Amino acid sequence: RVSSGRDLNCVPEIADTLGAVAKQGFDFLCMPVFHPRFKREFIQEPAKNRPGPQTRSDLLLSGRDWNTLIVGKLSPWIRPDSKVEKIRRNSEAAMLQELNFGAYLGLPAFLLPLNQEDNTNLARVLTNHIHTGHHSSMFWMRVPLVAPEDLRDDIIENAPTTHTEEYSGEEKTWMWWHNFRTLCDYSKRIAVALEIGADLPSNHVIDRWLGEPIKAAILPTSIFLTNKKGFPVLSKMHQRLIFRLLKLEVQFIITGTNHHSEKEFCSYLQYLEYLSQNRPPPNAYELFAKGYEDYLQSPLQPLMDNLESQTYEVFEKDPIKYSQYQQAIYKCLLDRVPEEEKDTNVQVLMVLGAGRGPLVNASLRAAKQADRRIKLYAVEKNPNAVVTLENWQFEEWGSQVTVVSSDMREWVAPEKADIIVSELLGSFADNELSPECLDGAQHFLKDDGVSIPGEYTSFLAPISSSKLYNEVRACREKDRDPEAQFEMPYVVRLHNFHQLSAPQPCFTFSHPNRDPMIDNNRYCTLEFPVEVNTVLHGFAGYFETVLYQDITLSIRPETHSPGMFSWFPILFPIKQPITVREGQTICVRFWRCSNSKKVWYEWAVTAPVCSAIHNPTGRSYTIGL
Amino acid sequence: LPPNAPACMERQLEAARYRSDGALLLGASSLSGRCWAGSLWLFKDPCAAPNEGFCSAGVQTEAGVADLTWVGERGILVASDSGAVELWELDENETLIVSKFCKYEHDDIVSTVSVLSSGTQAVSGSKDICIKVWDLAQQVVLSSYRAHAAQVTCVAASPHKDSVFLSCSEDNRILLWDTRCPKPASQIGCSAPGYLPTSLAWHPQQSEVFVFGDENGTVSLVDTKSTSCVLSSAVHSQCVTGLVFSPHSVPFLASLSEDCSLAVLDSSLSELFRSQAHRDFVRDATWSPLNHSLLTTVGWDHQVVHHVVP
Ligand SMILES: CSC[C@H]1O[C@@H](n2cnc3c(N)ncnc32)[C@H](O)[C@@H]1O
Repeated sequence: RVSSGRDLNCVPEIADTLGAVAKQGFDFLCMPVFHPRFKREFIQEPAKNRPGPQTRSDLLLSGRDWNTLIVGKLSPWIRPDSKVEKIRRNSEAAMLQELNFGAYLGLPAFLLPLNQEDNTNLARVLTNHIHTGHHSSMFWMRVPLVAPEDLRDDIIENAPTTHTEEYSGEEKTWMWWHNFRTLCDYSKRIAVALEIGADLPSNHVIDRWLGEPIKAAILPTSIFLTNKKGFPVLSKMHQRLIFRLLKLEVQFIITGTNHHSEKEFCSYLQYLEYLSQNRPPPNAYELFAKGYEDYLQSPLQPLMDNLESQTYEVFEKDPIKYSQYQQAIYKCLLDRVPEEEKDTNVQVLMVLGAGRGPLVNASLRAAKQADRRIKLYAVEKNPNAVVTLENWQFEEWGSQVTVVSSDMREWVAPEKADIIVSELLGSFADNELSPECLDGAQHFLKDDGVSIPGEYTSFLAPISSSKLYNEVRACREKDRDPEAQFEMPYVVRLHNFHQLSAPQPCFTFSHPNRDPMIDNNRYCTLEFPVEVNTVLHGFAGYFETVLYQDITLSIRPETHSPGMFSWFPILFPIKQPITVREGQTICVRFWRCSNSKKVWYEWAVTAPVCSAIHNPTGRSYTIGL
Repeated sequence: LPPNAPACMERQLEAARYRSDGALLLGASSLSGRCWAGSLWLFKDPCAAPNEGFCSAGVQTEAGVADLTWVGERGILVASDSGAVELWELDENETLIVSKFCKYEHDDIVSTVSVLSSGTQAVSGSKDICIKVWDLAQQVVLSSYRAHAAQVTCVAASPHKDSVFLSCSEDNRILLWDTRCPKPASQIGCSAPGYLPTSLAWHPQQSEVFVFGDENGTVSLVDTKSTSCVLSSAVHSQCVTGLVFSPHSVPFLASLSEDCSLAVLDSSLSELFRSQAHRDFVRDATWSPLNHSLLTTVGWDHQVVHHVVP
């Protein structure tokens, strides 16, 4: 259900306090590691020689407790960006001291505020801590949705509050975060503790945070309403934001005193549990896609590589998908053989890339449904899968099915085909080289023959995710180009991201391809109107295919085939994030390129700014032919 | 050692307030070690302080004491680390100190408290950025103001106007409050933004003049009337933590800083006297009602020093 912490700025006894917050049901405690009011002097006599101890003992908890139950807090007097030099020097020294104590204790996380625009020296000091030994602990930057200056009551007669709307001004808190994390060079150890107020901002202000690395949400007791029975509760709007944050699986922190003193603080926590248990339940896909959120994978290349047994197993575990294939073949058989010719007319059905036979079985269930007659060739280049096939045909299919162990481009077919059926599509449609494979096979399709699928189309959409940017960046490897990670696609269950524009079609292929001169190379220019301020990190890819007439398959969200957990989207990264202002257009260029040896994609952003061309001559990424 | 009086007083001396009869209110926190709490002490013999065995009365608080004020002659109003404003009452015999009320209204440390001239009302300031007005008899919050945009450093009630008080914040705002105004707050100070304001004291005679200290050791004299910075002196090498006026006809001004020094200034803000007595932060100063030449300072060095001002 919900992982929740208590935030305190007062800890008389750490043992008792920890006991109390545990009894209330809290998983962890955020607290000061030094007394919040204990300002320390590092430079000036005599306060510099203040006798210790400088704080309480590490002996007061077990190493396990320090490691698991405690998030440290930076002392509030520490101001490294103070304009007073002495305060800056003392604050630099105190910050290191406190961060060094946290690391001494093995704290899993440490809270630091972004409570103003200029945190340059704060970033410099934190970066120095991070580059002083390699460690795991997280820094939670406590940032408000709404800056406190923009939250203040309008009660200053000669300093009225500007109720006039300022789009970019209302997003100023995001820019505080952006600048800090850019200065700290996207450390994976630096995340957001997003602090929520009584007055939520405009949706655009909340949307600014969509693909950002939010580890915690801070809920003050102040923002909770009172139900008839006097229990703390939240406005519907706060509730909808909570449901968004539960999708991001953040940790919730309760801060402030009990303002519902007719009840214990577990009432605040129980309300959250109430909301979590009552969240609109997920979808089977969301259950299928449960462990894979933002997990980067290599796109499968089933041409160049022989897929493993368990890979085919997952392909096969989508009954909806093969119902569609069955339906397309069913429909196609009836169009091709009138009832008068049913018993006289036997169609030659060739499955090209038959794997372990799910399309063979679908083809057979189809022919019985249509009550029409079919001879099957099951062509498969993977000799490992041919074992599965040949056992199937010996035991069950019989001589109706001829297993062909061969590349469909090399195979000399004993006769021409009525219908070729194939499953040769990646998350970007043509990224497994369906076009080249089926082009190679089409000489043995009858002049009036049908390919299932007849057509497929790739789609792209610009996305924001500072999280996925950082995950890609982390895929640097020895013995190659230190930026190759950025010049290759990843299959991924995109989760913590923002789509910046509706998907647009990229590349389309048709089968059979009657072009007198056939060219599978492509160059496509796309213009994505963007209505938000944001940062571009890459392009989500999806596909749609027409099996036959109106029977389609899609992972494009607007037209997604229902139940088809088969296929996560693909991601094309860019090396340098690109600022996009509300109203600006993102222009991207995609090329599909080829040799006799390899096919590859190249891509460049040309608006509002130019990127480098990614993957020139397939130097970082190719698909083997 | 009196009854209900702790065996040991916390090292960090936060506040020192002489009553009319010349008895001494002491506030202390434990700002380090296993236990982070506080104590309230009464010394009818001030020369005995801080020795606990010669105190008239002492009590332990749940948490540290950020700020303290006498409420009349038997009342002690406390700003706590807990976010509670606490009312403590002296005994009939004044042998013990007993908690009247403890109210958890502030969402963070209560940094500052001042009793309004009414004597039935107080203002608290907190790191939660809020300023609250208290009805002491009914033990409730009349109003809560989120005027400032950062933690509230000081609140000081006007001497004689029950609806008027000053506040200063790390938001760099000095606010003049009149609760009789629908928009109760009014931003005041020198035109140019200066260094952050750390301490406030109204003039005890002139109703529209006050002094403020800054994070840069500068003490400044302001007339609300002119709403312009009449006089400034660079008195300290560090933050000005406290500003206390003598009870004299023409009052002397006691200046205390994290530079661990005490300064006494004339009305022209010129330096008459300076004491390097303390070897840590000087927290408070209180002039004797009995002998107006006498100034008592406390510090985090746990020294109770008694100064003779020329
Ligand atoms: C069922 S997933 C697609 C299948 O097609 C097979 N395949 C891909 N390309 C070819 C080809 N050119 N000839 C024969 N089988 C192929 C793969 O080995 C895989 O089992």
